Amino acid sequence: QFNPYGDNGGTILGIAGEDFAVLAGDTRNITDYSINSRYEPKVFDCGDNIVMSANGFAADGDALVKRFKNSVKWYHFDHNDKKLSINSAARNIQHLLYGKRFFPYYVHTIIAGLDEDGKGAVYSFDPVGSYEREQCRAGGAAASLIMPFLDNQVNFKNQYEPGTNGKVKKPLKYLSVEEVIKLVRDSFTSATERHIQVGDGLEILIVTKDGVRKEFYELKRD
Amino acid sequence: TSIMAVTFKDGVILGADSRTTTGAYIANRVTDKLTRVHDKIWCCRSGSAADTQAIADIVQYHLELYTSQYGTPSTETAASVFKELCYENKDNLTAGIIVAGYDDKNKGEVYTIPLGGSVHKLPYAIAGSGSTFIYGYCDKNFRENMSKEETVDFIKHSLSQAIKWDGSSGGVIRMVVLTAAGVERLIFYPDEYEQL
Amino acid sequence: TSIMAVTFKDGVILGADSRTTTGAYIANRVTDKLTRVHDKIWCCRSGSAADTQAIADIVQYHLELYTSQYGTPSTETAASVFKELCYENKDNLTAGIIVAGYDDKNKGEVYTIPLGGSVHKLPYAIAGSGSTFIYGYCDKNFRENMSKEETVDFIKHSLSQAIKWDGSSGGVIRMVVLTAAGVERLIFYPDEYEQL
Amino acid sequence: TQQPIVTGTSVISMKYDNGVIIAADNLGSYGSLLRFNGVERLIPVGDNTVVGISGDISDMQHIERLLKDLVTENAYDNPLADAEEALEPSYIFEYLATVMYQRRSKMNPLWNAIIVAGVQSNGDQFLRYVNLLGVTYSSPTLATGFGAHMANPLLRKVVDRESDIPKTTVQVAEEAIVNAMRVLYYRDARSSRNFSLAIIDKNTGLTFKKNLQVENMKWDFAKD
Amino acid sequence: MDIILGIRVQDSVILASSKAVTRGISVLKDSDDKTRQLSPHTLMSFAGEAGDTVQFAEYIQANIQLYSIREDYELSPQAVSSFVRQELAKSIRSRRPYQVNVLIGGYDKKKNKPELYQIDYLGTKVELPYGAHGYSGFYTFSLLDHHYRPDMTTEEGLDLLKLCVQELEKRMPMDFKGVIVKIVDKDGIRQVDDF
Amino acid sequence: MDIILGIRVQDSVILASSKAVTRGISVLKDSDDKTRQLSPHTLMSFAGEAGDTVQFAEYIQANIQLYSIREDYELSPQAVSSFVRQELAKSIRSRRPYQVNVLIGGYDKKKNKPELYQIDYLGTKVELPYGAHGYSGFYTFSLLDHHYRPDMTTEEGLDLLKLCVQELEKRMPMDFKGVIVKIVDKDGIRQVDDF
Amino acid sequence: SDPSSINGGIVVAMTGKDCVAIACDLRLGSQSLGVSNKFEKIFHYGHVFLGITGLATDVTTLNEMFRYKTNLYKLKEERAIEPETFTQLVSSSLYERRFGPYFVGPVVAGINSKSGKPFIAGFDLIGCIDEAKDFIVSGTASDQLFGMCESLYEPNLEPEDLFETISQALLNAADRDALSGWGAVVYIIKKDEVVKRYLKMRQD
Amino acid sequence: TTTLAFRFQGGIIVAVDSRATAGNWVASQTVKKVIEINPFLLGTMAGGAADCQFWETWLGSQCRLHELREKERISVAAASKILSNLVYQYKGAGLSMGTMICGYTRKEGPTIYYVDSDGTRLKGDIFCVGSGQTFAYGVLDSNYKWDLSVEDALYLGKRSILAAAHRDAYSGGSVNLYHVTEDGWIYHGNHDVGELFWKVKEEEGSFNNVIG
Amino acid sequence: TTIAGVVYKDGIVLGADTRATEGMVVADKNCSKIHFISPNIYCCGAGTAADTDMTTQLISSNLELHSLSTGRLPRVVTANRMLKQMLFRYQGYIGAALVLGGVDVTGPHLYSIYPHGSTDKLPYVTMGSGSLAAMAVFEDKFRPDMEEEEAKNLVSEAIAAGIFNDLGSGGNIDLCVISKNKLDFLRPYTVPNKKGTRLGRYRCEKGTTAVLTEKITPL
Ligand SMILES: *[C@@H](CS(C)(=O)=O)[C@H](Cc1ccc(CN)cc1)NC(=O)[C@@H](NC(=O)[C@H](CC(C)C)NC(=O)[C@@H](Cc1ccccc1)N=[N+]=[N-])[C@@H](C)O
Ligand SMILES: *[C@@H](CS(C)(=O)=O)[C@H](Cc1ccc(CN)cc1)NC(=O)[C@@H](NC(=O)[C@H](CC(C)C)NC(=O)[C@@H](Cc1ccccc1)N=[N+]=[N-])[C@@H](C)O
Ligand SMILES: [Mg+2]
Ligand SMILES: [Mg+2]
Ligand SMILES: [Mg+2]
Ligand SMILES: [Mg+2]
Repeated sequence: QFNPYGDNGGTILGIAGEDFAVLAGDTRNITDYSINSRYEPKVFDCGDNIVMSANGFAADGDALVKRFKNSVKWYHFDHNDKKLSINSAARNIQHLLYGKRFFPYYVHTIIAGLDEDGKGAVYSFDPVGSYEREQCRAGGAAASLIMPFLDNQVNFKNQYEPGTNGKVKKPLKYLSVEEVIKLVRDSFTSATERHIQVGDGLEILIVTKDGVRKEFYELKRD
Repeated sequence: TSIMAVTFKDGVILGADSRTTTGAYIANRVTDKLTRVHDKIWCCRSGSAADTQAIADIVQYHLELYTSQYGTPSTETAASVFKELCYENKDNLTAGIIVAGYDDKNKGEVYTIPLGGSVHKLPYAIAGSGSTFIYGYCDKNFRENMSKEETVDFIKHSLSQAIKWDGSSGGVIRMVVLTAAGVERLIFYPDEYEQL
Repeated sequence: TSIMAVTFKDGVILGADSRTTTGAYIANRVTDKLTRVHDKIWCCRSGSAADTQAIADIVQYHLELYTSQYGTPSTETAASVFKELCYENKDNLTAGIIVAGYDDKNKGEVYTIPLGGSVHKLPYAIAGSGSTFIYGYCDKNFRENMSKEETVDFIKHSLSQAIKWDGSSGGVIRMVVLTAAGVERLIFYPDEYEQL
Repeated sequence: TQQPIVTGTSVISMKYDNGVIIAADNLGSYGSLLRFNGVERLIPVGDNTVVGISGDISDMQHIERLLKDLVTENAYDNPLADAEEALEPSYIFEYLATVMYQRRSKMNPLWNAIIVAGVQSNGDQFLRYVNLLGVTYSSPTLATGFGAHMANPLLRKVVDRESDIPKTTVQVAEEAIVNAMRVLYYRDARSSRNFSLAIIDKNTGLTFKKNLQVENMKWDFAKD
Repeated sequence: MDIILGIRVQDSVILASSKAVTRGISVLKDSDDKTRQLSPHTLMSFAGEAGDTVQFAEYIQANIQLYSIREDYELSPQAVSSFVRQELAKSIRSRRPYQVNVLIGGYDKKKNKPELYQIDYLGTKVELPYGAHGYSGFYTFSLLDHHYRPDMTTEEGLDLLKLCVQELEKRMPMDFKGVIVKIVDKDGIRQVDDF
Repeated sequence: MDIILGIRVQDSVILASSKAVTRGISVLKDSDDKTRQLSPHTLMSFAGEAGDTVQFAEYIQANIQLYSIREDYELSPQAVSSFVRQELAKSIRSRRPYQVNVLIGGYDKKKNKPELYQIDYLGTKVELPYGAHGYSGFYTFSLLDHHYRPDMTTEEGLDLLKLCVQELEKRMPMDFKGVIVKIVDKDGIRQVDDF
Repeated sequence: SDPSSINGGIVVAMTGKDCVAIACDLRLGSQSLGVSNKFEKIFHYGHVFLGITGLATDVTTLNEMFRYKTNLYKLKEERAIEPETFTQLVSSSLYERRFGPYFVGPVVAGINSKSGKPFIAGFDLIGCIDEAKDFIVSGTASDQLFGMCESLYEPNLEPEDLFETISQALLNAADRDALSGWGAVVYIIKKDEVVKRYLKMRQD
Repeated sequence: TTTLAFRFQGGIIVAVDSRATAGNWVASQTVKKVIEINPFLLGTMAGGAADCQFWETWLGSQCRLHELREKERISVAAASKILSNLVYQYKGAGLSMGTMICGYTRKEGPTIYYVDSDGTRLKGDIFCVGSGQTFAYGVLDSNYKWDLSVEDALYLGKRSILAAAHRDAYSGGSVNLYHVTEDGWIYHGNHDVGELFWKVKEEEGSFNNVIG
Repeated sequence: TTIAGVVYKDGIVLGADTRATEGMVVADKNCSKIHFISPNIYCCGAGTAADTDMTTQLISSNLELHSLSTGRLPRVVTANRMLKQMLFRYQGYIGAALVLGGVDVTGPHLYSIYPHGSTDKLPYVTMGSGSLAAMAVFEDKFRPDMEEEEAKNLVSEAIAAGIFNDLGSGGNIDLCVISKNKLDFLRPYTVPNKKGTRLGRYRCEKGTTAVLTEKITPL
């Protein structure tokens, strides 16, 4: 019997700062125990200061990203070159995904950018288009390895102030872009060490009011 | 079934056994598996009898209509029509067809169309359940540009062995010779070929 | 796998390819499928490698113990021990074994034991996945009381064809000659046999 | 839904300083039966692209016709068909990739793995993979089916990352490909000795080599 | 839905229908009326697959109410039942059949007779003195075989129905949360509010 | 068998266990006591597959009664529960496992403490302030989470148990025909005959 | 259906400077239903500690079995069993049920009384030994624990530094698993004192 | 998931948890299981996350078109039936949807309709839907009466979700509260179970099965 | 897992990676896969790890008793037979896939043993998920009668191929060189990947975790 789905591995990570957002992903593409590519970009600049990644089955991921990029193009044509806001992009993606409700896009989709007040935004989708705005979201193979660490280090979960002994929570202080990038890199270093599908390279796209910047880092290749 | 088509100096010869089985019962022992789609374009049929008969009738129709409009079709054209049917309806068909024909320009040509619907032009071709047993023999004994008598003997010996070992094959060995001279039908009975 | 044993004037010769596959991966390309159960009683192995190795080891043991007590066993006796194991454990085995041996009284003898566990004494025997492709060739080309050089060429040509067509077969053609003179091992590489 | 019947095995390829090399054996297997020994599985498109195809041969032949038809169609009302508006590797690939994913999405796939190798207008090396699922990826070395497991490890020792491509000459790259084809012939049960190789260079153009053979074969250790 | 009973006496038809609506492990409601008034003198109770039951009942109701307006006339219970049977008999060979069983209790104003029709999801119609769907009949029919008489009053019909419900409450495993009872006679349809 | 509850209060353990025995479509009995006295101050309720339940309970009862005679001594509830768990843990890897879940409510005369053990058919033992088997817990545990206190009297335990049974009677689909309640304290085992 | 995730729960163990730590959650459930919040998964036989996750009946059975075996060991050897020796005993005992195994994920932790060397180990359900210096994880949130441990852990931590590391690894992993939590216990083990601490965590 | 909604003297209370799972993987604990359809209409979400979020958002669009077309607020009875008639069209395709449509209008007063993916549409005074419904039902059913104040009703709803958050493995995170009255709905906060549990335990003296 | 062995001029070189996985997760990055059978015979292990471990230990134990009774070093054929006959008896249910290498009175011998009880006697072998990657290196570069440091490099190169190209394989490269004059157990032979360096310190400060109660007991 023909199976229309496959698993290309990969792991992605979105983090929303106060006036910025990052969307990172490893650059390894795999099937089963084989490496297809050590550098196959997975996180994409879609225009209008929106970055997107559709991790899982790479064909469905490519198809969805392509369709959303085209949705941005036609939004410009149909609405007098208006900027597609991140919230509007998110709702548009829900409909793209739900449109294939009974033959889904086998992917975990994450987008990142800035909301209309200039603050950092990350949105996270299931394969059939249920979505929500989130501060923090890892997706794909090693998401279970990364998210608990982000609960602890970003949101200061289960952390309290020394001396009070469980009475006063550690306050939720804002993280800089340099601080967030350290967490991303170390999350991927940890995921690389413990998950076989994670490695080769890490590519991070950083969204600010000034635009979309890229950074690349080597990851362990075995 | 044991079928083959072999090019030679003066053209091409098609050969086939005559057994059709329903399980272990021989439903027809005098089957004619060499079927005519045009004057000098014939085919050897293997697989579902219903399917190969249905296909061969459709091809005959297409080539008749081709001839009405554009004159005599090439053997390649006939093979392409067979292919188109077999490939596009691969999910609903079980047909392994060898196509053989004589042009004056191209001389003898043999095209084999296995289960997938792929086409393969070859100097000779073997097919059907009994063909497995004669790959070794046919590869060792085939030469190009054989005479008519050599090619009749090559096919006779080959199918004799295919028949000997394959239970699904048997009966008479029919042949159809395609040359500039015309179309000749040959038949060879068990008492002749079994003693080879 | 392509294996065979052929009786001739001075005794018997066993022949085999050297390929062992796990699906499409060639796990071992230099496999020795001709295994010794006694001085001048050998066997060609086909089927499950684990099963045929386990059987051959047990047979070697039985014939060693036979020899301790009753002197050199006949080739028939060896075939009977192989049979007894294969037949009584037919539900748990996948073994197709040819047994070949040289007595001075009986000269060369070949016994084939297919999947069922039946025994068949023959002038020559072919077996393994590649054997299907050479039934035609072997039947046409085998004669009784061939010379050593003729029998080596008959096996070499036969397995060459078996290898050519069967993907499960390949690598070197090993042979083992069994005569009054002794036991001779032969090997034939691709560059030699492919150009035949 | 179908099943592949007559099949082709590994297609292997790599980038080097000035272009790309691609290779594939000349066999059409019918299960375990090594049925057809004269099958060409590298199909050139213009003078700047070679499409190497593995998997179902009937579906390959269909794709061959789609590409032949694409050349015809591009020439229509196109005075620059042999110049600025000739077919690019990236165009030919994207077309095939669209087709492959469309067909999987109708549950009726073309049962193949394809590598499109070529050189672009601006001299850039193009090498990208697509399969029956519509999955696509690029890498300095690419190989389908069996070759992914045995060829890629050998070819990656020559070009391990992007920065090794300018350091690799056409002689080193061709040696590596021909060496990898030998290794595949020893170890792939559904391969053949006879193969075809195609170099697409930005200076010397398309060189298509037929009737190559695996040679220098180590069997001597078998006798022991 | 679970238990739906019906009994035709001298001058009326009485339909008893359980109040429980259970999905899985939880009883979601204990006051569910498993009936629709098709016309002033025709009542249809129903039981079967979730969703389908109400969708079918309301669909039939709408069609009979449309007929009533168009012709300024009430269809006979016989006619309404034959319409309903045809809808179910059409349904059974559909892509997705209505899994709904019904009882149609009606008073024919022309003949001055009560009438009870039992129709299953296949479109198997029968006119009966008393009827049930599902497992209810296995217990109740033997009681009704014993005690029923065609000349019974409406109060005797209700007493006989209490005896049916008590037997169901004793011997059935599922708690169906009692029954809503409705009487269909010459004066129309009314609900017995204490049972 | 269906609902078996247990609650350990200040000075006693209370076991409530349903009366219904249902095979298929019919309620065969409405007065079934799903319990055995293992020793004077140890009671075991049980529920699970037909036959296995009683066979297991009676087998355990026989073994504890044998121990009692041999040593002229009552085993602690802790010891009886550990024996029972081992029997079930042995059972689960058998040719045919006992499909039986139990609650062991006992009063430890040495420690002067009530003790409640919940053990499933796999041999999964836990000591609890209150316990249940099967679907009962899904409804009842939230009530007991809310209302339970460790220092409750036996009468307060019974009131809290009434509230559990009322909630089960409201929201469960099966009619379990009420519960037999038994109290295990320093003076032994007695049955609350009005509940 | 899957025996290893009916009851749920987790165990983690770490090494530090002249110390080891082992910790577990307190949950026992029947899949979605929470049953007990007092089901401890760490046991001890002398100075060797054993955590066991998995099917709870087997957790209990194996605890009882290793108590049995280590008691006889001590009577015969005239000394308490050491972590290295016990690890081999666990491996043997699990593998003797190779084709009908206990559905468990054991974790050994302790300090060798003679050498003073901190020791931890883990096993699969049929007794293959994971013999790692850094940390051992087990249970339904093992993936979560692997991620927490790999980023939080560093070698040669002092006892109360190590406590904060293992506790945060457990707590944050458990809160990402439906079948883990409902309380937690941490043992800090030194050559001649053991500190057992119960942790305050969210009760959902 | 645990969602509840009940009717009382001073309106409707609606309470939900905030957890989303993919098996045993807690995917999120800051999820919105209530949709605000208009100032007078609420929808609760249980079952499939997408199927609820999508079709209940769509419901809100259909409710808007009604009030544009008809110059009148859509009845709860009509809004609930748009959704029930929709899901019924998709019946057998595998939609997973357990929902409550809660609102007020002058015509019907305060009203709650239960609608689910297999076609059932039910009016009622109390509903609990989700994997933790039974746990919520237990606490809610045993402390309920029409009598209740708005302060007590809000708390009971908060408490009944806490109950289920505790016992149900797939429920938890936080409690989102809503009060619906004649003047519309009013949000009554997001209450993290992390802190709420220990507060409720201390102040109420309940949850004695727990160590703390 | 990537395990391999070659026969060189003076003896046997065995090789193995060090990654132990549980599905997609790496449980141990430096585990030992080269097992001791006897002083002159070692065994690389792939497949089901517990089966691999316990099968080698049992045959090692039985060979030790055999060797004490006979008073002479055990042979590779007897190790091979004992493994083979056991694995065959269990019909593949013991998922042990071994590369067995050692040096006898009769010289150096190398075997591959499969779970079902088949064995091949070879000059070079590879097993595990990285066997194809490793076998490519051997088909490319193997020749008979290699010198020691050459054979070491070829096996190391073959394991490396597995490490990088196979996801199941990783960590360090272990070798075991066996000849008549010595046994060299090289662990690790190579460290082809550095451990990833972390940029931040995420360890919490004392008193950060919320404790309910504490108990101290001395020993
Ligand atoms: C609880 C309902 S329960 C446990 O079934 O009683 C929640 C309710 C809920 C309501 C609204 C929203 C709004 N966003 C969220 C949650 N339901 C769930 O938790 C369901 N979970 C899902 O639908 C999850 C959601 C993701 C975001 C974790 N997704 C999946 O289960 C599958 C979907 C899928 C679709 C196609 C192919 C593969 C998978 N996902 N993944 N990955 C409930 C079903 O658990
Ligand atoms: C690589 C083998 S492979 C898949 O052929 O590449 C390694 C070889 C190996 C050999 C020895 C040792 C240590 N002595 C380690 C590794 N094999 C594995 O890694 C296997 N992994 C396991 O067996 C793991 C071991 C745990 C300790 C990490 N166990 C499991 O994966 C299963 C055990 C299990 C195995 C078979 C049947 C049922 C269960 N888990 N649990 N729990 C290889 C199987 O991945
Ligand atoms: Mg990795
Ligand atoms: Mg071959
Ligand atoms: Mg949790
Ligand atoms: Mg919970």
